[PDB]
Amino acid sequence: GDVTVILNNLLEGYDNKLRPDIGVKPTLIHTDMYVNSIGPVNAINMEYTIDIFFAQTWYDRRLKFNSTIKVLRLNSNMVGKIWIPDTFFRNSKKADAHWITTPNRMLRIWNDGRVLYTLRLTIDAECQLQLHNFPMDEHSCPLEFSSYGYPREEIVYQWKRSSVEVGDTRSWRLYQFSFVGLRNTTEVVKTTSGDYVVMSVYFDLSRRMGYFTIQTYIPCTLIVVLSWVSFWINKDAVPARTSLGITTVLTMTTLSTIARKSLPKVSYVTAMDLFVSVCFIFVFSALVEYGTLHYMDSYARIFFPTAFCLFNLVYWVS
Amino acid sequence: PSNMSLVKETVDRLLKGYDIRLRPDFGGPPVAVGMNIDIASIDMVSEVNMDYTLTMYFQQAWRDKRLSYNVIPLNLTLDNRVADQLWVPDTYFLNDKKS
Amino acid sequence: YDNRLRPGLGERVTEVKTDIFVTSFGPVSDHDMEYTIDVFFRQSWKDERLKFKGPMTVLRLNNLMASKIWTPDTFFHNGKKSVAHNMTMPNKLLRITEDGT
Ligand SMILES: *[C@@H]1O[C@H](CO)[C@@H](O[C@@H]2O[C@H](CO)[C@@H](O[C@@H]3O[C@H](CO[C@H]4O[C@H](CO)[C@@H](O)[C@H](O[C@H]5O[C@H](CO)[C@@H](O)[C@H](O)[C@@H]5O)[C@@H]4O)[C@@H](O)[C@H](O[C@H]4O[C@H](CO)[C@@H](O)[C@H](O)[C@@H]4O[C@H]4O[C@H](CO)[C@@H](O)[C@H](O)[C@@H]4O)[C@@H]3O)[C@H](O)[C@H]2NC(C)=O)[C@H](O)[C@H]1NC(C)=O
Ligand SMILES: *[C@@H]1O[C@H](CO)[C@@H](O[C@@H]2O[C@H](CO)[C@@H](O[C@@H]3O[C@H](CO[C@H]4O[C@H](CO)[C@@H](O)[C@H](O)[C@@H]4O)[C@@H](O)[C@H](O[C@H]4O[C@H](CO)[C@@H](O)[C@H](O)[C@@H]4O)[C@@H]3O)[C@H](O)[C@H]2NC(C)=O)[C@H](O)[C@H]1NC(C)=O
Ligand SMILES: *[C@@H]1O[C@H](CO)[C@@H](O[C@@H]2O[C@H](CO)[C@@H](O[C@@H]3O[C@H](CO)[C@@H](O)[C@H](O)[C@@H]3O)[C@H](O)[C@H]2NC(C)=O)[C@H](O)[C@H]1NC(C)=O
Ligand SMILES: *[C@@H]1O[C@H](CO)[C@@H](O)[C@H](O)[C@H]1NC(C)=O
Ligand SMILES: CCCCCCCCCCCC
Ligand SMILES: CCCCCCCCCCCC
Ligand SMILES: CCCCCCCC
Ligand SMILES: CCCCCCCC
Ligand SMILES: CCCCCCCC
Ligand SMILES: CCCCCCCC
Repeated sequence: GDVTVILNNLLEGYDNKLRPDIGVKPTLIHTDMYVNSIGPVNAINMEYTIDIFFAQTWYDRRLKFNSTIKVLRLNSNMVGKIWIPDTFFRNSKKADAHWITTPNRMLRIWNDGRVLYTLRLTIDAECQLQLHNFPMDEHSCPLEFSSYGYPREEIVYQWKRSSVEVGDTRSWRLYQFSFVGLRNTTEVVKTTSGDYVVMSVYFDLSRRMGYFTIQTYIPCTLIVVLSWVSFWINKDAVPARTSLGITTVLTMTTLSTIARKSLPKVSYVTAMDLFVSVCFIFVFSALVEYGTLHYMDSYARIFFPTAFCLFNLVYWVS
Repeated sequence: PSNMSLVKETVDRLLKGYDIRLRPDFGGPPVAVGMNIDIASIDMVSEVNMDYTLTMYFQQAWRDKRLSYNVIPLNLTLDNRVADQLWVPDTYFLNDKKS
Repeated sequence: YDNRLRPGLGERVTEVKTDIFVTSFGPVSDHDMEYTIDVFFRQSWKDERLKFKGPMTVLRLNNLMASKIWTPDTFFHNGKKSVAHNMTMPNKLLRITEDGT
């Protein structure tokens, strides 16, 4: 055919080991992403999964051909034959391409020398969550990438006009959070091996507390009420009051641990931790209220509901 | 385009008649391999498994008179796939369980 | 034969007739919002280059010939970490009919 001869010519005397314009000028690469889906955010392990169609294009004067054909649209077969930039993701804990049924790669070459090269990737990027106020925390999870070996004098990156074509967010596995928006940057990070141009995409994710309310707060709120009904119970019923008190405080301990279990092992008190601890004070004080009562009931009936609802007023507005 | 052609002859010259099986200065003084690390992260210290996971930019430099060129005045950074055609140290981490 | 160019390039549209036989509909993981399904993913197309005539009308071959010839680059838009089975050999079949199918 007339297309097989073109491909033979392009790879004839083609050095796959040398970048375009080596020793002449830096190679400008225009990147572009279609975020297929932002997968589950793993707050415990401080990571998230993102599936993208990472497309990057550049000029390669070696791969220029003149004919009636405007573009050579090819499969993954030709990817290993030509020079491809060594883009890697700086904060990827683990990533993999897709290979079923065949390698999910695409390659297109125009007459002038343009190369479009896109591939499907599942990136388990690293997002350093700061859960000081949880589960109301909001995060800006990045995704950095750059050439692993080529410094700023050899590979320059740049966002195309269509920065990031975020897909339909309805089908995303993002349950905890909501995709607020995206933001891109471009800056030169200095390292021991040279100066490298880095391009990072920031995804802004806002937590939803609906699950944690039914999961954590509502059980925590309801158990605290069980302490209050101790007051309406007669003081003379010593086993009844202690039964309610010890049962109420002890199950509060289990709720704190299982609620604390959802969080990772971070050495600082979080907002969820603050709520359970205050609820711990009420249940403990309610038990201690009867301890002094046997050794006042009406005041507890008023102060305890007021303090908790007032405490919630201060907490939720914050 | 002279550099593109000139650089191609240089890199082609080096890898021609290059024996990956023999280290630099084989049958001679030891080759001094300098090492340099940049820890990217320490993911998790696990007491249950008695191990920690560390991500690093493990870098090591050494001299190889076979790969010495002087025609072009610049440092050639090549495709990572060239590493399969060059002798590199057989460095291993005696502690690593899964890397 | 050029493995890189699809059949009928520049003159036709390559029509791939596909079909699925679900050997077993795997479990559904509501936690991950995904499901597993084991299939015999059959796809057939016409390739004039692979046209022969001999003692036999269909050449029943193994996976080795598949990598030597052009096959569609089908992928699953909503797929997540599929595996093509390899035990004992690549679980694939190729059959070239004399007409080129
Ligand atoms: C230490 O040992 C380990 C083994 O325990 C080695 O790891 C193996 O390395 C080889 C060589 O790099 C890998 O083979 C390559 O696999 C490619 C696809 O692999 C996918 O499937 C396998 C299962 O079969 C998975 O294991 C892979 O996932 C794992 O690896 C990836 C990285 O590759 C990780 O990111 C994952 O997390 C997993 O850990 C993958 O899912 C395969 O495409 C490739 O074959 C192409 O390239 C060769 C190169 O010459 C060509 O000969 C061949 O024809 C193919 O080329 C076609 O396709 C490319 C694709 O673009 C085109 O560009 C070409 O033009 C052409 O069309 C190769 O077979 C192997 O997968 C991997 N893992 C194993 C065996 O478990 C380590 O390398 C080794 N060394 C060190 C330092 O660790
Ligand atoms: C190809 O790659 C080489 C090596 O990467 C480059 O050579 C380097 O070029 C830079 C630019 O000038 C050099 O920078 C400075 O060089 C000083 C000279 O030191 C020489 O003397 C001893 C040898 O015994 C060593 O220190 C060194 O290897 C040199 O041989 C250094 O003294 C400087 O040190 C400090 O400078 C400032 C101080 O504030 C710090 O910022 C530095 O980090 C460092 O601590 C400095 O290094 C560099 O030394 C050169 N290295 C070598 C090995 O030659 C080529 O330029 C490059 N070619 C290109 C890009 O075309
Ligand atoms: C992702 O990064 C790209 C690259 O920076 C952003 O697009 C770029 O935005 C700048 C700033 O607006 C553009 O320059 C400006 O153009 C306007 C319109 O011509 C002009 O009025 C200004 O004076 C300035 O020159 C730049 O052209 C544009 N990139 C391209 C290729 O045109 C993009 O906004 C980023 N995505 C975000 C922030 O979501
Ligand atoms: C390719 O052909 C066109 C016209 O057919 C011509 O203008 C152009 O210079 C040619 N390019 C080459 C030979 O690199
Ligand atoms: C299970 C939780 C027990 C109560 C924790 C008391 C320590 C103080 C926590 C609040 C500090 C702001
Ligand atoms: C007793 C109070 C319970 C409900 C508190 C809700 C507060 C909403 C704050 C909204 C931001 C101003
Ligand atoms: C010292 C712990 C509290 C015990 C109850 C005391 C009531 C006066
Ligand atoms: C006698 C007063 C009892 C408490 C009034 C209701 C407060 C929730
Ligand atoms: C806790 C509110 C119901 C009881 C209020 C009336 C008590 C006399
Ligand atoms: C949003 C859950 C808390 C609601 C306030 C409960 C105070 C008694």
